[PDB]
Amino acid sequence: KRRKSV
Amino acid sequence: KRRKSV
Amino acid sequence: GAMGSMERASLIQKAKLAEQAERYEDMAAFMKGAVEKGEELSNEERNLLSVAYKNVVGGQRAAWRVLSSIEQKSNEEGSEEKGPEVREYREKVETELQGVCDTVLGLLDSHLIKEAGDAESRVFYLKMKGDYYRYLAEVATGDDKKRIIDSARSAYQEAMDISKKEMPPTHPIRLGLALNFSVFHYEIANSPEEAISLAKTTFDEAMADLHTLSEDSYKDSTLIMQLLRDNLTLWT
Amino acid sequence: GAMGSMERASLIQKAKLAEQAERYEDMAAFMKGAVEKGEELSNEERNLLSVAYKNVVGGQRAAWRVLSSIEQKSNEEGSEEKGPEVREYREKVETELQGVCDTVLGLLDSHLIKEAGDAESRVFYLKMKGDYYRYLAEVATGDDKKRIIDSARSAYQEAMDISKKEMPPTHPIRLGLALNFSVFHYEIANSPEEAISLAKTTFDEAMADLHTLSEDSYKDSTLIMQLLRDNLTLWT
Ligand SMILES: COC[C@H]1CC[C@@H]2/C1=C\[C@]1(C)C(=C(C(C)C)C[C@@H]1O)[C@@H](O)[C@H](O)[C@@H]2C
Ligand SMILES: COC[C@H]1CC[C@@H]2/C1=C\[C@]1(C)C(=C(C(C)C)C[C@@H]1O)[C@@H](O)[C@H](O)[C@@H]2C
Ligand SMILES: [Mg+2]
Ligand SMILES: [Mg+2]
Ligand SMILES: [Mg+2]
Ligand SMILES: [Mg+2]
Ligand SMILES: [Mg+2]
Ligand SMILES: [Mg+2]
Repeated sequence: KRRKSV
Repeated sequence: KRRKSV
Repeated sequence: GAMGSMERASLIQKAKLAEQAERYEDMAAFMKGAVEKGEELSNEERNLLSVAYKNVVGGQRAAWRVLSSIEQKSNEEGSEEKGPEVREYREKVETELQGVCDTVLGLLDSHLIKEAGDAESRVFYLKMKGDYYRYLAEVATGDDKKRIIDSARSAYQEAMDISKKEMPPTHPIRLGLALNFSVFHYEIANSPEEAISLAKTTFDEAMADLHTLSEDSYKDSTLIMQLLRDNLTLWT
Repeated sequence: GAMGSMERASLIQKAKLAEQAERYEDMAAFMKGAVEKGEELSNEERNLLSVAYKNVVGGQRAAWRVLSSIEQKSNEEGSEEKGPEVREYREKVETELQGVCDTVLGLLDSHLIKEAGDAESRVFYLKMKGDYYRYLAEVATGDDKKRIIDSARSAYQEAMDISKKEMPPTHPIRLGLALNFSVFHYEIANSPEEAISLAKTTFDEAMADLHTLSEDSYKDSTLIMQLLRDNLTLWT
């Protein structure tokens, strides 16, 4: 759903 | 698991 | 002081936004500013006040319990001495928690309780006064612990007595008060029997009054009655 | 200033406790105090610093997006004028968010970056510098928005160049930098093609290096590679 960042 | 309060 | 220059209605509007944003510290400060306007709160404003502090203090309590458990494990036979940090940091969290409880109890005493003449407002505020003395009791260990507990007990008891005279057995505030007073019995006053009897009698009396309700009131009351049932299941 | 009188090791010990308690604001203040001791951070301390601010700022970003969406809906044709509160409260949250980003960027510039000579420290700090300029860019609307974006780009680019020369394609920091730089391309610099190419090339180069790893390193790298894959799936 929401793009991933880390 | 943990008793309920409100 | 800090919300002194904002309109009451603006602080209310902002508390609702902060709720939506899950910014409960903000929500709580906005509602404190709204109470400090000196006017009585409506039903919906009382709910905003209680949800804001409930969430703030609920986060502090959970943190304090994580830290208390660590602290206790460090005091066990065979544990390596890791110095004072756990105890210091638990004390910091604990002090901030006590400050929140004192602030809520301060708003109640100045001057929400004394101007609350309807059952639904007065029982609501006395329940909150019992809750915040109860959160105080959860962390109390000194000379005043008995007085803290009895202040929780007394506030819940006056709320119970008014709710029994003035509200139907199914009223959500009556039901939530009894749920919390029964938790107080169970884990603060070391009276698990009273805790169980109160939750049982409360549940049973609510059941027999369900028939008087609309479908929406039914939903509201049974939601709380399930929390009473969950506790009875856990405790028996 | 505020953590000036606490031992470095105590602040570290307390950051780890605050993490356990999910008290990320506390965790972040403890790690700020630890950085301000002036000594370089170890690998594990860099991770504590980054997790603390990541969580603090991640809560503010989520709140800002809830509030920005409300604000935008209030500016739609046919909406009732509800005055300035939504915009005021969004601006408050936004200002606090910018303050956190400025504080992290301040720690990086004074003096983490300049003393970081190993690849793993220097790429880690430059990635964080790109991240915090990126969070700045997410809320920027004025005269400096282009410069903010380019500061994010430049920091990510120098991190990329060092990571490509000095680290294996599977290194978690190299992988996390590329994930975030690809997000920057996609939603900040309006370059979805660059975003996709970067995530794809990064994933593919990591795949071909998996064979060099132990089982634990394998686990660490594939965990990040999946986040690259999740983005490619969403974006294509
Ligand atoms: C002072 O103690 C307030 C506490 C007593 C029971 C319940 C309370 C709080 C909030 C505001 C509500 C619920 C739910 C049961 C929906 C959880 C919310 O925290 C209201 O909807 C209920 O009508 C009711 C007032
Ligand atoms: C500066 O950007 C740091 C960011 C780049 C990738 C990843 C980062 C943060 C943290 C500390 C880790 C993970 C997971 C992948 C476990 C999420 C955590 O936030 C570390 O375990 C990784 O080794 C690695 C350093
Ligand atoms: Mg006015
Ligand atoms: Mg030993
Ligand atoms: Mg009155
Ligand atoms: Mg020292
Ligand atoms: Mg209209
Ligand atoms: Mg060095």
